[PDB]
Amino acid sequence: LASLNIKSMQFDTTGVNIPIITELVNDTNVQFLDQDDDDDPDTELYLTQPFACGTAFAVSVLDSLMSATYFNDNILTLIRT
Amino acid sequence: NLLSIFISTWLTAAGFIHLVENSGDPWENFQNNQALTYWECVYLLMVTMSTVGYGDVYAKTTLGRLFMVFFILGGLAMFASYVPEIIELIGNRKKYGGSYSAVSGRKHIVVCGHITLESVSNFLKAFLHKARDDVNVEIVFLHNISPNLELEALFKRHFTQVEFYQGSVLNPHDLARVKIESADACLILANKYCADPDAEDASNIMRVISIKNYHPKIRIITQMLQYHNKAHLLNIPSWNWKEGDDAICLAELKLGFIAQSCLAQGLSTMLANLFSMRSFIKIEEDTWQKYYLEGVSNEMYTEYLSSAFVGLSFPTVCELCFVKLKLLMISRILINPGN
Amino acid sequence: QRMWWAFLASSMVTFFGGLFIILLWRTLKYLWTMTSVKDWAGVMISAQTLTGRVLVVLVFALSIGALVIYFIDSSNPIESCQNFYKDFTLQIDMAFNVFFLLYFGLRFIAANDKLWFWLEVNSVVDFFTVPPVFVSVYLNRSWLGLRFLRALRLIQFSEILQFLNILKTSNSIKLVNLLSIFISTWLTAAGFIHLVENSGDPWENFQNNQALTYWECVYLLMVTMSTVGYGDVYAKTTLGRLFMVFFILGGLAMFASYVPEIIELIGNRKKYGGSYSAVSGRKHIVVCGHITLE
Ligand SMILES: [Ca+2]
Ligand SMILES: [Ca+2]
Repeated sequence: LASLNIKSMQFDTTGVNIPIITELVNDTNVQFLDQDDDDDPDTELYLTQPFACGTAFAVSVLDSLMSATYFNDNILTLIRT
Repeated sequence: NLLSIFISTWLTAAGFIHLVENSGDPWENFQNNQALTYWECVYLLMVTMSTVGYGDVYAKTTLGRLFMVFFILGGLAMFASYVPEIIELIGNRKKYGGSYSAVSGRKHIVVCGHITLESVSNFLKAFLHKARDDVNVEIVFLHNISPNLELEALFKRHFTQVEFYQGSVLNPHDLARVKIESADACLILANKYCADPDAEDASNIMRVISIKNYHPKIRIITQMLQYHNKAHLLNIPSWNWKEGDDAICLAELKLGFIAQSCLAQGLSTMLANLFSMRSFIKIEEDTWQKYYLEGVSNEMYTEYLSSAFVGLSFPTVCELCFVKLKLLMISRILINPGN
Repeated sequence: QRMWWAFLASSMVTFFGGLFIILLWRTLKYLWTMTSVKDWAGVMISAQTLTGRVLVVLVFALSIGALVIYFIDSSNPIESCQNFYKDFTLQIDMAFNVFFLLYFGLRFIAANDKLWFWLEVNSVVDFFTVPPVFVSVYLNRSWLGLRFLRALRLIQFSEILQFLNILKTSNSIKLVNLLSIFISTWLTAAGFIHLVENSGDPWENFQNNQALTYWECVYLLMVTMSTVGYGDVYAKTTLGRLFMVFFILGGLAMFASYVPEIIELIGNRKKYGGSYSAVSGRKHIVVCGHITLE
């Protein structure tokens, strides 16, 4: 709701260009963040427009980090740096 | 898997019993041979495992009888073990899972939200009213709960207009199924008799958010139980209320009726009778009911003023616009036109 | 000789020709490879209009009459060459089936999608029973055949009880719907088994025919589906045994699928719905409020 509140700002200008990043506990809800996107439930989170534009971020994207750091621990340290 | 395993057991038992019967038991020098065909043995297996036990075809050999006993026991045990899977598999049936067809030259609307028997019944009574002109707009419904039997009977009574579909409003597939894009407007009902009305208001907010996400240019009529929730609803980028995105807030409207009747007694009842489309009924016995029914027969209508009444003469016409037209009417808005 | 070829071929080729004709709406016009009258029929086949309400009652009455005529003919031999104008039975059934034919045509004109309309069980019965009776006078002989399928029309009875105000309890309407379905499937299965057994399988040159009356066959099916299996009567022909096995499977499957209905109907008996009758001279006191055991 607030993201949509920010997108509907009006000062003099419009608030659509304002940078917004939103945490989501459910990756499905990303469809409501933007209106130009083609709402395809089959499409995974990474292919969604808000995620591709760097305006949405869930924690499911960090689930593969377990496998990534199992196959190579060093990369995790890189993130820690 | 269950069908294949049942068929395999059936055929294997039929073959084994056919082999046993067509070759008599060795204890009597193979003198118990019975002319039984394989398909007759299949028929015997069916008539002995459905428990029908016709007794027309029987297993005469001792080995045949022994295996018949043991494998009746085993087959009944296996069927009893498979009962839970049969029970759980059958229960999953779909009541009205389908899609809506767009009839050319026909308008239609879709209703979502809190759907119950009483709410739907009241909505149909208010919508499909005989006194109002012929209502030709198809009515489509949608809910996450399968319709009840009496709901299906009611929809059968209104088979011409009303037709149910099953789905979730938040799912774009369901919205595309009932052709949300082609509908004139979408109606969202709210559970006024629900615990914690804030949760219901927020739920309706999500419903309208999803509908606007699918199709920004759709007319939305929704019910809000608070005013701060209405202000929240105003914040949606596509929530343009200028041309018909009306949000009927029951709480503030009802309290306003109460306050207006406080200002002038009996105002709420006259407003409610005016807005409600009531079929006028005339009774003969001389009571106040006759006059009350005559007073509530009046309804509400709107129309844009004509050329003769539009040239800098709105209130002056409003002085005597009524005796010759037998009606009553009230820049931005028309409220008590004066001088 | 026998003449079942005419009736069977008529019915099957009617089905196939209809399926092919309707199926070519997109197959032929694969990217180029009125309504006012049409939906008018839709307001007649439906129950909204007064003529529509009358129509279904006539449908049920004619179906019942046809079933009675089928029983009467089943009391007679399987086939016989007879003049149409002699007896009084060969024309009343024609009236029944031509009324059903015009009802079918009214549905067909109003059919929204004729492809799915062609796969409707009522229409299946209609054009499985009408071509045989049409050709039964083009050859002037009788053939019981699939004339028992009319019994499948008993499933509409409950809907007709929607209009007659005899029954007003929804649960009782569901109960009568279940009873009608059970009776219809029972009678149709009895007709099928009677037809199959009264004339032996063709590959045996009709030499193993078993003399079974229709009511005896009804008793046979009732015994079979109660899982009693007396063995007094049974299917001797190979086709009889095969269909007996198939319909045992089908009947047990349908009964299993109907267990929740039996559960939700039987047991939901209301406690009290009547009114206390006042005994003259004897008073009474009404105790209400917190009514618990203690
Ligand atoms: Ca979207
Ligand atoms: Ca009126």
